[PDB]
Amino acid sequence: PITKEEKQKVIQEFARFPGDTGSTEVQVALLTLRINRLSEHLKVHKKDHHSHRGLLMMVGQRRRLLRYLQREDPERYRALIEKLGIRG
Amino acid sequence: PSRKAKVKATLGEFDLRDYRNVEVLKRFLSETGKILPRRRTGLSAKEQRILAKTIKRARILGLLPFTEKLVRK
Amino acid sequence: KRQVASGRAYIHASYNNTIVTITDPDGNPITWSSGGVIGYKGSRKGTPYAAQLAALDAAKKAMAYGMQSVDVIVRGTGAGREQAIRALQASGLQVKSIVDDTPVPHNGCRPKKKFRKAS
Amino acid sequence: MRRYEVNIVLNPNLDQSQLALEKEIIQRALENYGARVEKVEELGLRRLAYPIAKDPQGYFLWYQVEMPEDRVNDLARELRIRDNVRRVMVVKSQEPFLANA
RNA sequence: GUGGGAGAGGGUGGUGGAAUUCCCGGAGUAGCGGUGAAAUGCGCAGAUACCGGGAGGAACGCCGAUGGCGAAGGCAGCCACCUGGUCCACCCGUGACGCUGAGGCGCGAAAGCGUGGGGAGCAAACCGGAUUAGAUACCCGGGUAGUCCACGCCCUAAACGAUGCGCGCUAGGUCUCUGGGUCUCCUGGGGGCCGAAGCUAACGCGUUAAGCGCGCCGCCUGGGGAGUACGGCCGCAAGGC
Ligand SMILES: [K+]
Ligand SMILES: [K+]
Ligand SMILES: [K+]
Ligand SMILES: [K+]
Ligand SMILES: [K+]
Ligand SMILES: [K+]
Ligand SMILES: [K+]
Ligand SMILES: [Mg+2]
Ligand SMILES: [Mg+2]
Ligand SMILES: [Mg+2]
Ligand SMILES: [Mg+2]
Ligand SMILES: [Mg+2]
Ligand SMILES: [Mg+2]
Ligand SMILES: [Mg+2]
Ligand SMILES: [Mg+2]
Ligand SMILES: [Mg+2]
Ligand SMILES: [Mg+2]
Ligand SMILES: [Mg+2]
Ligand SMILES: [Mg+2]
Ligand SMILES: [Mg+2]
Ligand SMILES: [Mg+2]
Ligand SMILES: [Mg+2]
Ligand SMILES: [Mg+2]
Ligand SMILES: [Mg+2]
Ligand SMILES: [Mg+2]
Ligand SMILES: [Mg+2]
Ligand SMILES: [Mg+2]
Ligand SMILES: [Mg+2]
Ligand SMILES: [Mg+2]
Ligand SMILES: [Mg+2]
Ligand SMILES: [Mg+2]
Ligand SMILES: [Mg+2]
Ligand SMILES: [Mg+2]
Ligand SMILES: [Mg+2]
Ligand SMILES: [Mg+2]
Ligand SMILES: [Mg+2]
Ligand SMILES: [Mg+2]
Ligand SMILES: [Mg+2]
Ligand SMILES: [Mg+2]
Ligand SMILES: [Mg+2]
Ligand SMILES: [Mg+2]
Repeated sequence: PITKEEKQKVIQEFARFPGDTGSTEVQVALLTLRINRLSEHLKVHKKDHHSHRGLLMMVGQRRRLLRYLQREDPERYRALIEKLGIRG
Repeated sequence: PSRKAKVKATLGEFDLRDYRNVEVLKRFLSETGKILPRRRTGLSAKEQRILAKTIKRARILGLLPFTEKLVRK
Repeated sequence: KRQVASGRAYIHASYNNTIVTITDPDGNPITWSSGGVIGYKGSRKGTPYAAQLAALDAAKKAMAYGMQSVDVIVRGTGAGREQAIRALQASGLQVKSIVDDTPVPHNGCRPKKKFRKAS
Repeated sequence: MRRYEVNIVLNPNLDQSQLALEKEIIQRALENYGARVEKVEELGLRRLAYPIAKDPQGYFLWYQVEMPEDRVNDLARELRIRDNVRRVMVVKSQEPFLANA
């Protein structure tokens, strides 16, 4: 699973300022964590569909958030993608 | 039917999650090794749901019977 | 020729017939009887009276081996189960205990169409 | 690291040499799979509700341990290697849930 | 975000006991089985009934509910691992990031297809026995595919609450599952029943709307011809759209 220390590690990494748990950066980073781990889980367990729905939902969410970011401040968006290594 | 008396009412204060404890768990089974319904056990939904798991565990461990022979029929 | 004198009596009762097997305390058969053992042929084997005749027959043949007292094990649910028990009690054999051992699975095998709406 | 409880049912017919040998093997397995033993209750010979491997009785060992999760199942498998081990059940430990309190 | 909760939600591996069939041995004898009644069938190469030992496949009694979980199909012995969704409390962070959704992509009971494996019980087809005027069926005895596993297809359904999704608004009472709190009660999230206003052709629905409203999608336009003809798309085929 995702331990608390890992999650704080990622949150304090992307925070816009001290104590920011809610910014689009933090949300997208967290989502990327979960998505990656879930995909890793789904490389094996190819027959687990009910989780895969979860994955679709997470990807959808992350994409909407990122669309919001690029609409608002394209700089922070570029920066986020350069950081997380999103797209492809 | 199944109204006689209250399996929960007469008993001490016990851990419902303890599979190793036998002598308490025995009272939740009938003459046959069957798990008494709520009518008898008197427990609540959650309590019953936990009791089931516990009893089944103790069964696998060999501390409790899966089935028993009915006597004086 | 044995001279056992202490034994077990298995009453196997279906709706089609009743079979009574009397054995030594280790479970090895001594004598046995059934509805068909007596004069009965058709559905009359399932009859309570036929069960009585069977039980009594097994008991007589048992007392021929010097049998005295038995432990009754009842398997199956059908007519003439309780009648077979009754006959055994009245047979002169002392019945120490009666037990129901009737086999039941825990959803094991698919029953045939007649027995369905179950598992 | 997570806290579990290991239930071991052994063969009651064993003498002290064989029993203590089984104990040694069990604890060497526990250490080799990285489990730290917190508390241990040995009940020993007790009458089973149904015969296990034709024996009416069984020897009962209980180990509350802390071990890495990824290896847990493997540990159990190892514990089941010997013939003298009749049952092995590893349970994720839980807080007591009472009644009539 | 933090701290907690319940659950047959999913996937992988392991493991448990009951029963059925089969095999081996003991003991034992004239039948067993089956039906409305029977017969076919099985049994002197010793069956049925009983004890012991073994092999194997499949499904999980009680708990079990009027219960729970899932988006649907659907999910039930136990254990561990991996993993989805969801609820509550705190009122901490972001600052409209929302809703719906033609195409697209994925999932999708059973039966069915392909390759291989497995095969205890059940069992289309089929073979027999009966029943009947006849019995191609219903009842009985057999029995192959199949049912089971892996991988790949198939895309259907009374796939139903025959009720598209989201948000706001409009008396209550009662039972229940699951949270939290100043715990007789209060306040959330589910599942039922009776019912205000109201609606409905009626039946009934009624804070789990079928009431009052707004947004977006799908669909309907008398019956038969006909889910047919033609064309196209998909499918190995059956066939589907
Ligand atoms: K979770
Ligand atoms: K074919
Ligand atoms: K429809
Ligand atoms: K409470
Ligand atoms: K009606
Ligand atoms: K066509
Ligand atoms: K074609
Ligand atoms: Mg957790
Ligand atoms: Mg038994
Ligand atoms: Mg008969
Ligand atoms: Mg309490
Ligand atoms: Mg589950
Ligand atoms: Mg399994
Ligand atoms: Mg068995
Ligand atoms: Mg034999
Ligand atoms: Mg002869
Ligand atoms: Mg075989
Ligand atoms: Mg979870
Ligand atoms: Mg705030
Ligand atoms: Mg601000
Ligand atoms: Mg949508
Ligand atoms: Mg399908
Ligand atoms: Mg299928
Ligand atoms: Mg096939
Ligand atoms: Mg095949
Ligand atoms: Mg083959
Ligand atoms: Mg058959
Ligand atoms: Mg047939
Ligand atoms: Mg064919
Ligand atoms: Mg249709
Ligand atoms: Mg329906
Ligand atoms: Mg409610
Ligand atoms: Mg009215
Ligand atoms: Mg109403
Ligand atoms: Mg239409
Ligand atoms: Mg159209
Ligand atoms: Mg027309
Ligand atoms: Mg017309
Ligand atoms: Mg039409
Ligand atoms: Mg139509
Ligand atoms: Mg149609």
